[PDB]
Amino acid sequence: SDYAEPMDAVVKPRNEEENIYSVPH
Amino acid sequence: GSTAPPTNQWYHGKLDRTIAEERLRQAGKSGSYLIRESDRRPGSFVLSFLSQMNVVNHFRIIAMSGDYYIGGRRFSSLSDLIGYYSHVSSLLKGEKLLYPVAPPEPVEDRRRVRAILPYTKVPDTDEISFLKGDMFIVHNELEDGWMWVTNLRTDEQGLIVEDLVEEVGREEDPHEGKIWFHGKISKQEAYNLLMTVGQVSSFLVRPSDNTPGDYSLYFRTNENIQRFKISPTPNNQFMMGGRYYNSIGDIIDHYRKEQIVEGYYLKEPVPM
Repeated sequence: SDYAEPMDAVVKPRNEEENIYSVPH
Repeated sequence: GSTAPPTNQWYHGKLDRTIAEERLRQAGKSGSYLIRESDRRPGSFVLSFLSQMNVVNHFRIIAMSGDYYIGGRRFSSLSDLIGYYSHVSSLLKGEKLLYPVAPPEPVEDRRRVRAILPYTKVPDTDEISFLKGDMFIVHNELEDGWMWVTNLRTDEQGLIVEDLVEEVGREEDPHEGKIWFHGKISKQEAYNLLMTVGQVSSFLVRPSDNTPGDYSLYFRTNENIQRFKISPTPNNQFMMGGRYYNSIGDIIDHYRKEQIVEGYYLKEPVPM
């Protein structure tokens, strides 16, 4: 159901838990 | 019903943080913004905002009931939210939404025609042959009623007569007429087609339903069908698996020469 990555994919992943979201002023 | 720009000038559909920041930095001005649906937490959204000193901030937007919530504040629509932080209150201290960044929408500026009849060229001339339904790019029209064109299915280039073609609307996707492209079928039908009519290593490409400007390459292995995301850059290229290409046709050639899945190459598009 998800997109797949090809065999030669060069995407270096980043963890969602490290992504910082912010709040408006 | 809001002071926001039209949605298609700032809504990117489903999009991850990396591509969103790439698009905002390509835009380049402080105050540039877009809204996306979270790729990792679907059903929730993100306002991505280019601030000073090349920093991009991302604000989560929660869809609760029929409304959208950000910082605990309620908005009837994403447009109302954008209007609010463009013209009513600041988003960060001393900063407001200023420049909407549009998703890379595919446009074809060249004239296109469609064959209403098949045609067999006269041999050893500049004419080209074609099938009913073939689409053409028109490069120029001569006063003999003839046109110098490229046939999108075959990529042959040459003369055809206007009496055998009709005009094509500017709205059709630029890949219409390519043998591997299906611009009207649904996701479900692409799966069904590859299972019934397609063979192993058959493939097709269609536009994404969830990300304006994206395309999906459907590929059939021995056991299942896999979908790969093709994403345009703001620089007239396409990205798949972190690799960059001048055209989707180039992606197809690449994966005819390199394995797309371990033990598989692209063979032939599913007939259309």
